[PDB]
Amino acid sequence: PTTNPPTARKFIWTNHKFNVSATPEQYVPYSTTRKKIHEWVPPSTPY
Amino acid sequence: SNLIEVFVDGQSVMVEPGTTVLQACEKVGMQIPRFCYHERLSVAGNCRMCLVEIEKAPKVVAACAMPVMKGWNILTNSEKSKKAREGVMEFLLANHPLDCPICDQGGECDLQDQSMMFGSDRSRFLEGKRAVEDKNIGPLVKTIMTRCIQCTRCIRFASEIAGVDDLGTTGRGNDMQVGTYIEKMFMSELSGNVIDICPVGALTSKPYAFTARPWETRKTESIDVMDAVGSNIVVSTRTGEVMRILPRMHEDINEEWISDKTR
Amino acid sequence: DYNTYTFLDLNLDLSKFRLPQP
Amino acid sequence: ITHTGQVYDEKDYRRVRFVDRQKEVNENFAIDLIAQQPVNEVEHRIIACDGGGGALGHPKVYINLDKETKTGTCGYCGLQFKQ
Amino acid sequence: FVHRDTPENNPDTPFDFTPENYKRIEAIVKNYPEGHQAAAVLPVLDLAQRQNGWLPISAMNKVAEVLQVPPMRVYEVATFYTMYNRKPVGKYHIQVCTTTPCMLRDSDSILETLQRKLGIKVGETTPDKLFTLIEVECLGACVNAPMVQINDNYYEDLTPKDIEEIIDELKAGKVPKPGPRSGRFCCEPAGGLTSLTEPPKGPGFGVQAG
Amino acid sequence: VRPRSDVTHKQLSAFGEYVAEILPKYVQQVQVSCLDELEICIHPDGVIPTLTFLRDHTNAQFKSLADLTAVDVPTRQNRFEIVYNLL
Amino acid sequence: FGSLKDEDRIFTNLYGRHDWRLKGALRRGDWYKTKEILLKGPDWILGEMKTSGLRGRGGAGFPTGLKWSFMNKPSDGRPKYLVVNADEGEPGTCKDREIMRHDPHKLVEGCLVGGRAMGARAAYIYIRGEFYNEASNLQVAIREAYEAGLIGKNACGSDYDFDVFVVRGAGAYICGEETALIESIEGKQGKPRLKPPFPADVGVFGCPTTVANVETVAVSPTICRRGGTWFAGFGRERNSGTKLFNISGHVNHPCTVEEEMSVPLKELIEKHAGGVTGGWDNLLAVIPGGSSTPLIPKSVCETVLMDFDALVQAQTGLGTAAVIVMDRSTDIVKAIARLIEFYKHESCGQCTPCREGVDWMNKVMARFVKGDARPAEIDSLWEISKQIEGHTICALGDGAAWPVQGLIRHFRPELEDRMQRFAQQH
Amino acid sequence: PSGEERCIACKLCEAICPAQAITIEAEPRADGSRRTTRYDIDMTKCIYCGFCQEACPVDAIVEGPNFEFSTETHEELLYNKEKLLNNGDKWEAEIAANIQADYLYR
Amino acid sequence: SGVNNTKKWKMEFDTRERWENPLMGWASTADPLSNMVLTFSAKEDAIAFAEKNGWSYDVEEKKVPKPKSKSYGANFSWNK
Ligand SMILES: Cc1cc2nc3c(=O)[nH]c(=O)nc-3n(C[C@H](O)[C@H](O)[C@H](O)COP(=O)(O)O)c2cc1C
Ligand code: SF4
Ligand code: SF4
Ligand code: SF4
Ligand code: FES
Ligand code: FES
Ligand SMILES: [Zn+2]
Repeated sequence: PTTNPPTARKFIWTNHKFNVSATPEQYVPYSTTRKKIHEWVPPSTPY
Repeated sequence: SNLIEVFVDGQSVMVEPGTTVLQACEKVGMQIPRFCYHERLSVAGNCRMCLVEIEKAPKVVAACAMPVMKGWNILTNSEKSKKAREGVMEFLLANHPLDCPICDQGGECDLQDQSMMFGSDRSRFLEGKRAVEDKNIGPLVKTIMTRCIQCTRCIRFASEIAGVDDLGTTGRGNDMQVGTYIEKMFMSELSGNVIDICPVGALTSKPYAFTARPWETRKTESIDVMDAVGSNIVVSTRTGEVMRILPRMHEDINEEWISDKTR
Repeated sequence: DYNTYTFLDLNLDLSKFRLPQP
Repeated sequence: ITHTGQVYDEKDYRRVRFVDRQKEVNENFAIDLIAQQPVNEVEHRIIACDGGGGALGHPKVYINLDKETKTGTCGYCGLQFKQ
Repeated sequence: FVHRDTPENNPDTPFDFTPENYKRIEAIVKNYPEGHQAAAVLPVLDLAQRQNGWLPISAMNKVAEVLQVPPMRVYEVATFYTMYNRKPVGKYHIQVCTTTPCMLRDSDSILETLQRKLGIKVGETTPDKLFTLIEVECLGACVNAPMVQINDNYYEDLTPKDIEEIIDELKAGKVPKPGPRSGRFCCEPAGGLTSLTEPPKGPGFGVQAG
Repeated sequence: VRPRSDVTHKQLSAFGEYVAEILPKYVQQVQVSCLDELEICIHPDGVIPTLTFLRDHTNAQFKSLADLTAVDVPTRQNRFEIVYNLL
Repeated sequence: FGSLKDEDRIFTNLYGRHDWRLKGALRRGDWYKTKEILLKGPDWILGEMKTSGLRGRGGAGFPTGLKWSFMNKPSDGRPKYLVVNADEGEPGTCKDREIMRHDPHKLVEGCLVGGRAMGARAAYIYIRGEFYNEASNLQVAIREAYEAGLIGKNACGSDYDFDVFVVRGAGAYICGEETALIESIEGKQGKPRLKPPFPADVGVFGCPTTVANVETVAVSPTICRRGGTWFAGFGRERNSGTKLFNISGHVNHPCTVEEEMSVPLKELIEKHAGGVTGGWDNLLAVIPGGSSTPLIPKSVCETVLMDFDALVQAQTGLGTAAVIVMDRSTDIVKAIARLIEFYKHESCGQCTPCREGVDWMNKVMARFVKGDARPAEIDSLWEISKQIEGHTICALGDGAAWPVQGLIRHFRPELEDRMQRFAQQH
Repeated sequence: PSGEERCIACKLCEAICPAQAITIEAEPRADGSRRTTRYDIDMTKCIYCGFCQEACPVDAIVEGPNFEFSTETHEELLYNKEKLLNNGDKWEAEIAANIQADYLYR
Repeated sequence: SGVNNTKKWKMEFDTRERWENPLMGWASTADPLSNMVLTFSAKEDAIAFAEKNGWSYDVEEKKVPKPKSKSYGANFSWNK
């Protein structure tokens, strides 16, 4: 990498990390899609 | 009486006088590759992708527009009628913008398939392509019209099935663009059908822009409840939420069309 | 020498001669 | 929070997942990163965005920069070009 | 081919056939079969151009109403044919024929002459809007190959200089002897009639009985 | 386009007729694919007889059973299509 | 053979020299037996046409008699019509501009003589809008004729009633096409229709109609007057009569002169018109029928003569018989290239093969003139050419393919060198 | 390089995955661009065929060099768009070099 | 506009629950016979499969496009 340095693209990380699995930094899978069926919230004003 | 006998590859089908060459192939069961011909829309002959070869005839004929005549043999798969498709598909594709992974009529394209089935494997158009400015025709139909194969089925539907008579061809040459000359939205019921009827994905649905891709959509056949015509419809569901409702054909009730409300 | 309306106006003059419409 | 405003509600329990752990998100968001790139002022009605790098880029497409008001944007890169 | 409404070119520009023009429009409609007024689109649209060279979107709309035809139809005709301006056009509007027949007889020279003579490049118009230069296609009159159509007239068989002369005539004064400005009469053999030298024939000649 | 020798489509075709003639009580159809493969079709009762003739006939020795499989065409009344490939 | 006599020529007013107005026409005696002819009846007139052997005279030379005859079938309650195309667009054609401008009357009586042959209620003349002045001349002539009562009700003493109209063209070559002239007359966009509903069957305004080159309508009264035989004698076999020849480009005296059809080409330029500029040796190529027909190179030319049968043997079309000549001083690759530019700026775009195909050849042809394209591309354009030739809705795609085919057929070595020239300088 | 994620949600990476691993659902982003709201590669389902690398038109999904991603919990192996995009940012320099070396071959 | 997928009869089991999965949001189904669609060439054969397997059936008659008369001439009709 010293001889032919790589291409820098102004998003690539500068601090790369090792396996963070046992440490709290670990990926915890989650759905990234937003809600699908919005619901009718009840009127808060007493009828 | 009134039953000519025409041979589709020597099958002696018999058809009422008046049936087109494309129609003769249909009753035998063969399907002429076709663009710009819709059963419930007037024959226009714009694409010429249906050229077939009646036997003992110098030139190939336009299937969708040629009244069949007694004795004719269609030779639909004749070496000639394949050059007459291998060479048309060369042209439709030449000016086409390859954004098939943008075109949400990805698997719902009658132009890739008719190209994967009836056309060539490569291209020779080393020249440059064209681009046509898009149009905000409305809030329902997204017209990325650089996709248009100038097949004039919209201009027909928009005049014949619906009485809008707004969409029209403008200009001549390779920059004939089929969009409203002045920017007036295509506001009418029956509007969304243009999506379903444009085989190209030039103008498609704006709400269902990029939510899905057709192979995934599980298709359940059900009934329109928004209006009392009870139009037949197919609800396309992916992973359990409805993604699109598009018409399914019922001769008597909705013959391939559905309202702007119920889709 | 002819005017921009020569064709049209001449025609209108011919209208009288023009045989009855279909 | 995430690219799509994916933020578990204050009461959702998948937040337990994030308890004692990092909810992985990326600071670099595309919606913003493309904006930074300036509009390319080409001098031809129709220009092509091969995607940068030819075969190492995206399918080639031609954009019509004719509309004087707006700017053409490659359906792929998002790069914008104006005449 | 898109009309993006502009203050100048948009319906705010009101259009209406002068009373006389409307009379003309009526005759035009009479020619065609009754119940087929729509057929008079081209003729009427032209009349509009005669009235206003610009032929603005408003004009197109008027044509439609006058002929009770869908507005789009008028648009299609206007955007299809080429003799319709669809924009403002120069008082003179010269058009230079550049098909192979003319080019083979050096049409390109004429165009170049005009470009600097006019001082304006093709596809563009002079500042005074007096002259608009367009590279039009075969205008007929190919025999007199070097040829250009200034407005309606057909100036033919022109050598580069001749045009400059014509343009000057147009620039100061009017009606610059429109036609082939060379000795040849129409499309005759330039040197001498190769035929039709003798007097014409007479009525009944070599007529089969009845 | 694959190279096809019609020598085989002729040899195999003939054999098909030979088998059929020798075992007409069970052979219903005998076809050769365009891929030069013979596929005698036998009534289920001819399982024992047709195989045995092929295993032990001087002019057709088919000693080893390559495979026994059963496609399932649900539409077909007789659902399964036991296929025995021999070498 | 050739050498028609001026006496036996048809448009004596050609080149003007005689009042194009009626008076000059009366000395010409053009309106001499018009009442009698119409009195003869539709059939007799059409018959004379067949005897004449007169072919199209316009673009494709279909037998005129048979064609016109197709509408001699009984009326089905729709008024039959006459359409006389005067678009005269084919590059190199000033052939028609003459009859219209110089001898308007000949065409006026051509119209009614032709009209009773088809029993047309009325005739519409579509003169190209470009020719505004030309229009001025004909309706002055048409106005004279009715004033006389030659046309209109009681036409020339005949109970026949025929009305003649002039329609403004709007700068379109395609308007010229038979199904498209109609649509322009109908007022829609000028886009051809398919032939299966033939023009006679579905007419303009759904009323049987027929379309003729103005030359074809103009000669019918004189041919009836002179009889089919006199006319049929001048031509060679099937090819018959004398067709006007317009020679333009690289000839000493470019002019339109009518001569016996079947006149040798080396001779046409030699006897009328004028010598090939720079000597007959300076003839790279000539396109006999105008831009649509394939050009023929010099060695083939003098051998062949100008008649449709001889030309089809030669692989080229008589067409409008517009002779365009190219000296050895011209870049043919660029000459034909502008004709493809002539067709991209003009085809309607209704049909897929012409729309993209003609634009595709234009792009390749421009590269060919530069020499940027490689040698293998040249036969590629061959193949693109025939895809367009048999697949198009109208004939213009037929027409665009032929010049491309001619350039590859006879000038393939020159294009390869232009290929080579650019590759060498890199 | 600008910073716009390459994927345009054509979703044929999902179509050709042999194991049904990739799940993609998309919607037009506010910019108006096409983008994937959720892209989930289930690595335990994935059999690392490398067809997704093959199929992508923009080549947004790539087979990265790292093989050492063993995880204590099964959930960590399931990967959403944010982990993969982060994986992409970390290894982009080598991925670019690797694609640079092998693209002529493909 | 292709009709090659409207040729063979198919019998499809009734659709069932597709609840969202909490950890990843993937669709989850508890019905085994959901994705199964068997294809049968003729209506009679498909009915037979339901009877011997004991599943309830409700056959829908094929509906094929009715013949439609078309002719390019009409579009140029004197009075339409
Ligand atoms: C693109 C195109 C342009 C044409 N232009 C003309 C023209 O300018 N004049 C003409 O007489 N015929 C023209 N034709 C031929 C006409 O369509 C028609 O065949 C002819 O006018 C019939 O006349 P005829 O019977 O006298 O030959 C053209 C055809 C095509 C395909
Ligand atoms: S239409 Fe959309 S999908 Fe069909 S080919 Fe053109 S781009 Fe690809
Ligand atoms: S929009 Fe769709 S339908 Fe209308 S023309 Fe272009 S392609 Fe044919
Ligand atoms: S990854 Fe490549 S293929 Fe899969 S969607 Fe994003 S872009 Fe299309
Ligand atoms: S379907 Fe035959 S012309 Fe388009
Ligand atoms: S080409 Fe210029 S006159 Fe026909
Ligand atoms: Zn881009």
